[PDB]
Amino acid sequence: TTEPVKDHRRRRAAAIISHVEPETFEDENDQQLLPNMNATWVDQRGAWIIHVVIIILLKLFYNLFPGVTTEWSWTLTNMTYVIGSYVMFHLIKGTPFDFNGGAYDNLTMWEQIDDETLYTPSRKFLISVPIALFLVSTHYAHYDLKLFSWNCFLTTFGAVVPKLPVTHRLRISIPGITGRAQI
Amino acid sequence: FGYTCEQLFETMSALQKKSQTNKFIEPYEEEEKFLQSIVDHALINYNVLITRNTIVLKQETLPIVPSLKICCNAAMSPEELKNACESVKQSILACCQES
Amino acid sequence: QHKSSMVYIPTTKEAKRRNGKSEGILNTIEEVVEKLYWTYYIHLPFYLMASFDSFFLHVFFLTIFSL
Amino acid sequence: TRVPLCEPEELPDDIQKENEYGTLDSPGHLYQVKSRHGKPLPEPVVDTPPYYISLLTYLNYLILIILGHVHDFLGMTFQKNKHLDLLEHDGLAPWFSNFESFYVRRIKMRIDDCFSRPTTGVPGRFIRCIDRISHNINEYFTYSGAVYPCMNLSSYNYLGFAQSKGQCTDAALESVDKYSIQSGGPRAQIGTTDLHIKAEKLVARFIGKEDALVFSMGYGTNANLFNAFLDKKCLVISDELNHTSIRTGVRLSGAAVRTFKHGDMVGLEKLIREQIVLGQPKTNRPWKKILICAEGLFSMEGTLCNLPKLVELKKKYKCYLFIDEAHSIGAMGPTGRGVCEIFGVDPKDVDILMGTFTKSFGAAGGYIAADQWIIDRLRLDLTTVSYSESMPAPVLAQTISSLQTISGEICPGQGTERLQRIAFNSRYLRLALQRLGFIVYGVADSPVIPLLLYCPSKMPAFSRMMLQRRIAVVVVAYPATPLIESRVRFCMSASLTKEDIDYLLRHVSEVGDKLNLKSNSGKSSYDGKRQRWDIEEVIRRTPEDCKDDKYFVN
Ligand SMILES: C[C@@H]1CC[C@@]2(OC1)O[C@H]1C[C@H]3[C@@H]4CC=C5C[C@@H](OCCC(CO[C@H]6O[C@H](CO)[C@@H](O[C@H]7O[C@H](CO)[C@@H](O)[C@H](O)[C@H]7O)[C@H](O)[C@H]6O)CO[C@H]6O[C@H](CO)[C@@H](O[C@H]7O[C@H](CO)[C@@H](O)[C@H](O)[C@H]7O)[C@H](O)[C@H]6O)CC[C@]5(C)[C@H]4CC[C@]3(C)[C@H]1[C@@H]2C
Ligand SMILES: CCCCCCCCCCCCCCCCCCCCCCCCCC(=O)N[C@@H](CO)[C@H](O)[C@H](O)CCCCCCCCCCCCCC
Repeated sequence: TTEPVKDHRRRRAAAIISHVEPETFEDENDQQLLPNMNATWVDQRGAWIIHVVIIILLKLFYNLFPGVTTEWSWTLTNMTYVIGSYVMFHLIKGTPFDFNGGAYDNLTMWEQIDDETLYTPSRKFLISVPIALFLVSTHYAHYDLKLFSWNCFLTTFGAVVPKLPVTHRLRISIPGITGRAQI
Repeated sequence: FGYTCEQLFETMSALQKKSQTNKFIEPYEEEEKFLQSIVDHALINYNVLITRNTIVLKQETLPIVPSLKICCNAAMSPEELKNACESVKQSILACCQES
Repeated sequence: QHKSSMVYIPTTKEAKRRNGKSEGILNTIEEVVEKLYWTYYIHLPFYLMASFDSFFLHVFFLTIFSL
Repeated sequence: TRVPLCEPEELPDDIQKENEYGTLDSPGHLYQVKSRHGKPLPEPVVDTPPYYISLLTYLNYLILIILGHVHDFLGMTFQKNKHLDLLEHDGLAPWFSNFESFYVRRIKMRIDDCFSRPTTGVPGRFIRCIDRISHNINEYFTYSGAVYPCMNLSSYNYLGFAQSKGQCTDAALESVDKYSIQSGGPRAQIGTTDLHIKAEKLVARFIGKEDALVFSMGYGTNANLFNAFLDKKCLVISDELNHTSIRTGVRLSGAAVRTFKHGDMVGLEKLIREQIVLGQPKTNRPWKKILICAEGLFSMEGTLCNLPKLVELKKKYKCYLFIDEAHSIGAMGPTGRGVCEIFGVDPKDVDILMGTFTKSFGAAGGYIAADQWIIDRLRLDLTTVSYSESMPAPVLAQTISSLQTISGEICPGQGTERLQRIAFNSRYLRLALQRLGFIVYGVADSPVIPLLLYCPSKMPAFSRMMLQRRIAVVVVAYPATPLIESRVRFCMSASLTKEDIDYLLRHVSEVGDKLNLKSNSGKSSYDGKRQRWDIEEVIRRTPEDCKDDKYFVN
């Protein structure tokens, strides 16, 4: 076939388990030219207490309705926080603002945090907060293992599992359940 | 001059890929000097001014060779244009001769 | 000085003091209401929203207070 | 449904002259700046607001982001016929997808009335604006053909050279009469005249270099300058707050890019050392050259760069220096030479100096100055010179007239009065605003005075309320700025007088009291005490005390 002079073609995965290919020289220059704005706001002033305030308000609003049960209210607020965090961090790929070319079209925000540097204080805080919430919820009131097992399973697999370094730069594509991911 | 367009294109592409600071080619310079010689000869003898195509070779990516150009506008008269055409033809014929 | 073609808009205090609108008995309540309304309205997003959503959020806050 | 064409107004000469340029009141309202002689530049200090403001900002942005996606999803899923722009008709993709235009449609659209405003006439100290009415939600406008004057604090005329009656206008008209408005072509075959060389030599002498070049556009100058001498094997070290034109030029050049934090020199030195040691990627061979790009004065912050430290570093580590100064070539300095005059640095230390005429001289274009053996090579290696159109005659005449006026040749004592007036106005406004209780940025002399508004919904209220008072201002926000910090940028000019500033101070004080915009701490006053002065006392005491160079923290 005819070969292009300059080729920038997106390639998709071809296996159940796969990893994203490391970037090139031109892509590295494009990312280094302009600071990223999706990952800068996490380290700024007043960006840590906000999660605590959100948790406090979610507890109060879910407890406000008379018909709710304390175990049910805490499970529902866990639902809200875990789903919101998963949607914001791990679900959406890309940048709302336009960068040069495709740029950060393949990585998520959690991967973009602090220029892919691991073991940063913000990451430690973001991984420690859900754990503290889980232990506080468990110790606060009476519980039965029935919903407890599923709640801890969701806490582990929706908040803890994605944060491990083993899952960094990792993509899973089921042949039919999940669409193919660009590598 | 003993050179062809394809050889010049290959030389320029290789030099650009190799990232050499110094990019100098002799036959291109000789051809440009020759064309400027036609321009000057046409200017000194007769009050007619023409120009050649001014390009930067080290920035181009596609094949291109030096050339010459003549422009015209809507305020001229046919007789002067015909006289200028005859003059430039005579200049080109005189310069290209003596082979 | 020299005159120009500019039309100067008087400030609120000057207009109020030249209008005789200020009345001690029946203006402090109005000023308090104005302050309470503006402080509530400015620091929270109602001003970049749509009418339906703004009304919905007003009803949400009103119900939260009423409960 | 269409912008009407406004008939010019017929007025006597004196009224129009007063509208364009204002006469001085008292000779005590002037200030002459003094050189620094090279004493060190201290690290800047920034004030901060309380926590609850930031918390409210975070909640506001979170709610806006959630609701935007809710509306987008519902509308795209159900009402397809309404949104035909974002769907493929017949095997053709749309011009743009929904995702990249999210910020423009969802949050910016509600504020489109405060961004683009048509005007007419010469922009002086009073600008005439066209009246318009909004329909739907800023989708289209209807115009009634009515005009009204406003005070302008948003136009780039620092020295007030934008006039319709003056020596520069006479020179422009004479040039139009002598030279036609048309040019020949690229400045390598036809299109060069004696005026071009005269402007070349005049600019070269004014700056202090040996030779120069003049171009018709500044953005094109920056976008085409870099590829002439840079290559894939070189390295470019630049700040994080540079202009877009430099970024485009570096992208076209193809070299490697490393960036350092704003105002940090320890990090810069560490980066230079590491980059020298490591070398090229994947081969670890030495770089061919290293270049440092910076800006003379930053418009978004109103702060200066520490030139002596850069010169010392480039001398010690054998590097090259490139300085971009378009906001500081005519408005700053004891005599207006630029950033090289206040610090006392010899002009020969910097390699390449660039600037534009748009901001201060009232004409469009740009230039570049360097040594003779560099300009001789560049006149051949540049692509702007041999491929693009040339600069017209009236613009050259206006630029020459402005430069000869500032230099003190054509008129004896007109430029110095302008410099003193602009300096005094900037100092007075900054000191009065800080004594009121607001938050400002700057270095006590920059013409840019950014006042900070933090809540997302306060900028449109401030803009509309200032418009109702017949004052024109410009407000910027995300992503052009950090998420938390929004601001309004004041551009002070020499044409404004002191009474205009008093009028502005009264109105802004009232509006800030209404909107709760003044929140100051003890880090902004020299005595360490938070200050809330009453307005008349400020007006009485500030203009005398603004001259002493001790009342300013930075
Ligand atoms: C009280 C009640 C409770 C319940 C409730 O209400 C309140 O709670 C409410 C709370 C709601 C959630 C809140 C927040 C979100 C996140 C949002 O996040 C989307 C952001 C993504 C895009 O999504 C938008 O755009 C999509 C475009 O396809 C729309 O999809 C189709 O929409 C229609 C069919 O559905 C049809 O028009 C079409 O079939 C098609 O347009 C979608 O609808 C729309 O949202 C951004 O990511 C992508 O960006 C690119 C897309 O441009 C992808 O392609 C790229 O791929 C390569 C990169 O790899 C590049 O190189 C290629 O160039 C390039 O092609 C890229 O792969 C991928 O990363 C998705 C929705 C969700 C979960 C909401 C759901 C509804 C609720 C549950 C409400 C609920 C009602
Ligand atoms: C019967 C009851 C059953 C209960 C069932 C419970 C269901 C739970 C439903 C959950 C609904 C909420 C899920 C998603 C809502 C939020 C998702 C937003 C993601 C939209 C796209 C994100 C793009 C990021 C780019 C961007 O603009 N970034 C940033 C700027 O550059 C961004 O604009 C700012 O920084 C603001 C974000 C900071 C605010 C703090 C959030 C942290 C805590 C998250 C908890 C969420 C709780 C929701 C109430």
